[PDB]
Formats: sequence, C-alpha cells, structure tokens
Amino acid sequence: PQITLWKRPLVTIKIGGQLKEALLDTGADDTVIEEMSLPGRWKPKMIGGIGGFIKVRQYDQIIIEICGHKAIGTVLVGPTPVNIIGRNLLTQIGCTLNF
Amino acid sequence: PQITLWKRPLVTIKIGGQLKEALLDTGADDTVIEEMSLPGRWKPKMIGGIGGFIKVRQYDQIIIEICGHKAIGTVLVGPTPVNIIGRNLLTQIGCTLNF
Ligand SMILES: O=C(CC(c1ccc(F)cc1)c1ccc(F)cc1)Nc1cccc(F)c1CC[C@H]1CNCCN1S(=O)(=O)c1ccccc1
Ligand SMILES: [Cl-]
Ligand SMILES: [Cl-]
Ligand SMILES: [Cl-]
Ligand SMILES: [Cl-]
Repeated sequence: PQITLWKRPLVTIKIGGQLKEALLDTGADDTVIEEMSLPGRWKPKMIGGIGGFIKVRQYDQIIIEICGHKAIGTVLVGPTPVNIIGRNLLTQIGCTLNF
Repeated sequence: PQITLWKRPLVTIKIGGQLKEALLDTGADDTVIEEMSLPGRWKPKMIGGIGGFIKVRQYDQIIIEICGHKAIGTVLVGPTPVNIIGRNLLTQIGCTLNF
C-alpha cells in the first residue's frame, strides 16, 4: 500500500499469534515492542532515543507479520512508548519513502 | 525521489539560513532541531519517547527546505541527539511510505 503521514502510520502486526498495533518508523534503526513473551535466548542491547538510552532484550529470527507482509528478524523488547517497526523490518517488507 | 531504508534516511535541510543534516522520521509527530536561533515568539513544550522526555522551544510558521522542497510549519528546538524531520513537515513535501 501507499501510506500518507497526516496521521500516525499505525498498522496491525502479528507476533506470537497475537495481533498488535505498531508504528512504521523510518527514524528507528531497529524494531522495539512492549513487554511480551518471546521464544529462545535473548542478548543485551542499548538503544538511544530522544530522551536518552534504554536497555532492551534482543531476540533473533522472530516471525512477525506487518500489515500482512511476512518477516523474520530481530525484535527488541523493552520500555517503549508504542510498538515500533524500525528499518531492519521495513527493509524486509520492501518499504520505501517517496516524494 | 525514492529512498530505501538500508541506512538512516539522512537529508540536507536549510533552516534559518543554516544547512543541517536531518533524519526523515515517520515515527515522529513533530520536527525537532538541535539548539539554534529562530525568529519570532516561542512557547515551552516537552517531547518524549524512548529514553524519556526533553524540554524544547516551540516556534511556529518556520520555513524549511528539505531536498529542494519548501515546507512551512512548527519546529521544536532543543537538546535532541539528531535533527528530526517529523510528520508535520513530511506531509508538506508529499512524502509517503510504500510497500
Ligand atoms: O535508531 C535509533 C537511533 C537514532 C535516533 C533517532 C531519533 C532520536 F530521537 C534519537 C536517536 C539515531 C542516533 C544517532 C544519530 F546520529 C542518528 C540517529 N533509535 C532507535 C532504535 C530502535 C528503535 C527506536 F525506536 C529508536 C528510537 C527512534 C526515535 C525516532 N523515531 C520516533 C521514535 N523515536 S523516539 O526517540 O521515541 C522519539 C519520539 C518523539 C520524537 C522524536 C523521537
Ligand atoms: Cl494493518
Ligand atoms: Cl533483522
Ligand atoms: Cl506544523
Ligand atoms: Cl496527500
């Protein structure tokens, strides 16, 4: 699809068999989701935002659907204000910025 | 143009007679620029997200040139780690997400 930016580009994602809302964010290097249970081992990661740095849990090769487009990749879990789909997954679904 | 998301979508902008590098950020509602002088009245505002909040100065009706496209809108000025072009100005240059 083609998504304008007059409102937040919020889309439905499916992760761990559950539907959630997430923001398509070109300004985010990685994907970060609110607290949830994910399988496997996690690795430590620090991400920086507008107000400073936060610690998150990094899970790899996680299956996730974004607006019905299938992706498998790195998902970070931590104290994020909203679920954010960053460039790591936007590139997987072939998302581009156009003007 | 068509901007892919393999790397950070950094562009050159012209604001208040200065050239700056800024990130095209669909996840940001507002445009936030590092400390600089802007003309006119301003009001304080708090903006937040990953890492918490920061205090900024809100200037209205500011002209910005993004990739040669002229846009007018509110610009927040404060201690941001990166200059951000948010949705309030991305809509003005007719920027869309496509996949
Ligand atoms: O990719 C990064 C680092 C990045 C950055 C971007 C913006 C920013 F404000 C702070 C850092 C960066 C760092 C240094 C540099 F020179 C160029 C870019 N961050 C990261 C990684 C995974 C996930 C993730 F969410 C984030 C944060 C994304 C940002 C920007 N898009 C909106 C959501 N946020 S926010 O800080 O919450 C925010 C909220 C309201 C207004 C403005 C920013
Ligand atoms: Cl959707
Ligand atoms: Cl990934
Ligand atoms: Cl505005
Ligand atoms: Cl439009």
